[PDB]
Amino acid sequence: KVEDPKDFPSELLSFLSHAVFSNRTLACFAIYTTKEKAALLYKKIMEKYSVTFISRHNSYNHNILFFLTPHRHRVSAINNYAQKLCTFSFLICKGVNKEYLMYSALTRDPFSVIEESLPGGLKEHD
Amino acid sequence: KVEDPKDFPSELLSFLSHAVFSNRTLACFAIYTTKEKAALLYKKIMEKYSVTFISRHNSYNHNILFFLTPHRHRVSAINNYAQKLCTFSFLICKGVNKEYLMYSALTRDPFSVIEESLPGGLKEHD
Amino acid sequence: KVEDPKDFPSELLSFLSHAVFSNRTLACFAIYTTKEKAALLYKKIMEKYSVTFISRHNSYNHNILFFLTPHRHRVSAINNYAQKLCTFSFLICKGVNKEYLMYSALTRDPFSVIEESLPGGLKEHD
Amino acid sequence: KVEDPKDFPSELLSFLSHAVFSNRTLACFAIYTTKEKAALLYKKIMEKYSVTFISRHNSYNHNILFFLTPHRHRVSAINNYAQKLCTFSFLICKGVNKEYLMYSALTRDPFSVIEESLPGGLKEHD
Amino acid sequence: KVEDPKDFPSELLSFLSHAVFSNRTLACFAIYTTKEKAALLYKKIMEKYSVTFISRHNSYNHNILFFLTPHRHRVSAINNYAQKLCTFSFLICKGVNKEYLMYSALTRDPFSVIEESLPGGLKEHD
Amino acid sequence: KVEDPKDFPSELLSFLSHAVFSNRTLACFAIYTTKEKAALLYKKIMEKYSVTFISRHNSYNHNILFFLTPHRHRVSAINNYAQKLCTFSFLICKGVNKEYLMYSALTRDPFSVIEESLPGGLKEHD
Repeated sequence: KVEDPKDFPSELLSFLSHAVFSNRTLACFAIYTTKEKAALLYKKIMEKYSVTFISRHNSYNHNILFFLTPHRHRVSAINNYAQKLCTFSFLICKGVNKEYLMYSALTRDPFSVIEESLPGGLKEHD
Repeated sequence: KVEDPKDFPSELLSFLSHAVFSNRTLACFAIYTTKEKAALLYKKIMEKYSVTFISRHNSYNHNILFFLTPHRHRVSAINNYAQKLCTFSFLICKGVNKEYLMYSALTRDPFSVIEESLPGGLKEHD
Repeated sequence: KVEDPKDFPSELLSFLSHAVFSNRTLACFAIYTTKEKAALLYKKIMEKYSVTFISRHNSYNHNILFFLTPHRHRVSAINNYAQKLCTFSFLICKGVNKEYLMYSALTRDPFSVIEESLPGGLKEHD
Repeated sequence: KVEDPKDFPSELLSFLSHAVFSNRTLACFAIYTTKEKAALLYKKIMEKYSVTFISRHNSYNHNILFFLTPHRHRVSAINNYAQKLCTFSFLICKGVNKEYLMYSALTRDPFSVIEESLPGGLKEHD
Repeated sequence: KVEDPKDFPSELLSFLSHAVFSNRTLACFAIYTTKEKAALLYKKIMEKYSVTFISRHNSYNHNILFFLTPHRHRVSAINNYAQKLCTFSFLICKGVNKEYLMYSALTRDPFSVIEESLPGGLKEHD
Repeated sequence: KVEDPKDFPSELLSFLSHAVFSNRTLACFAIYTTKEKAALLYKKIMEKYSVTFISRHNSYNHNILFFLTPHRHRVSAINNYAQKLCTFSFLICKGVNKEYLMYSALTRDPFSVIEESLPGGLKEHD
């Protein structure tokens, strides 16, 4: 009933690349989508991209997925994969420029960890 | 029952390359075909060419696909791929010289967006 | 039951290179073979050689394939590819020196187009 | 009721790589998890990774799995596989730098072998 | 049960280079080997060396392969390729100095053509 | 259990260059290593260096590889290649100054041929 988000929460924008059409490849990504779709994508992305790390977070009654990949990918490729699997009410997929700061913000108010593939993520490792 | 189109709608022709046999490679393409075939090709092209962006549009009771690719391709290669997958009543595949102007025209009367891989496409990004 | 052709139809010979062992590379080729084998090779050659254009034609109860390639190849390489895929009752593979005149002759009595990857081929484009 | 382990037993730490996010690939791994989950993973990992060798060990009322693989893998890939199959109360997955010393320690107090795919493991072979 | 041949049939020796260790490169070669191995090598050599022409011949209950290549190769390189693919009871690989005379002899008693990539080979072309 | 050899067998030393660090390039080489590693290197070196000739020999419960190359190489380059592929218990790589005498000695007691790329090697050719 509320209009879907058109971007990530304002407080996270500095950490992201907004050049969604770029040919540049990255190894850290974030997805903003619904709670149900993020739960599904957590598992699918983990396997598809053989993630180094993935976490799922509460964000304003929606969810954010955050992940690191062992190989580099274009943001559009990640976006295309999400769309191959599901229809979405909304889906925002962006590269992450500031990996540690993004993950750290996602663990603290107003965000919180739902699940992650390594306890404590980037706060505790590498 | 109406004769199939032999080219893109006249108002879009300026935006396209008409040198369909060229060895030149491009990174933006358009396909004019039936509503049913364009729906199928939307998904197949998205994956095959790992598109930067793809959109599907209403056009005179048919559909136009518009897409950007992260690597360059010959127009004939795109044409060959469409034909590997399906038989068509009609299929017109051309390179796009004016990416932004083509996409913009396809969002406005007499054209309209059916679906796209990023909301607002080239009007909102890059 | 009739002896297989030992060359292309006499009326097409002027358009062809007969130096089948040449190291020279070309970008236009023709194949004379059976109706069944040409139907198969149409699809396989289209993909293998990423053809600029390909057409299949009726010729005296057999078929002729005509194609343009974006890269240059030796005639023997095309011949070897046909033979990797299938056994043939007969197969004649030659380079084409006169691309437009060959295609044009193949569209008119005593020849006719069965299928092609672009409507009207070289009569309508480049 | 006791807090789950947050790492391998202190006496084994020297043998392990702690760079869990590394892109480096290894061919020897260890997993610390519950007795029930290790029993299951023993069989699943054996098949999934076509292990050269696998052993399961008592460790402080939990279990350690130790395995060698014929191909190299990232530690995170092993971690992701465990998590695809099951939910865990705890799961610690690390690469092993000192294969022989790790296996040897796991056979002696305070550790003991429960089962292994070759009797005597690395003490008796290669 | 009969001792394998130690060279090509005596009547063909004049046509061959016997300097098997030479650094000189050639573009015509012959292989003497078993019927089974020659059948296999016919296909593999055709593709590996993108042959201008290849033929397989009956020779004293064995087979001879004869081929022309579009690029030059050392005889030892051809020999090494045969040996990469298969073990042989016997394999003799030599450069051919007299291309036309060798092919011609291989088509006539006591030799005969089994298969070739162009009907009539060097008797009918170039 | 016996200490690995620190050089080639004493009776072969006269045939070899001992200047392993030399910038001089040669076209004949020998490798002393284990039976298992020599079997593997036989195939890999044959292809890597497009050998004119290669042979593998029994030597005091180990193996010697002997090969001629069509291009010249530094001994250290050959040594580096062996080490790129495998770990070795021992590996001695030297240039050969006396090609024919080295090969001849390797065919006679106390040495013997295991396999070679041309029957009789340098005793029968060039």
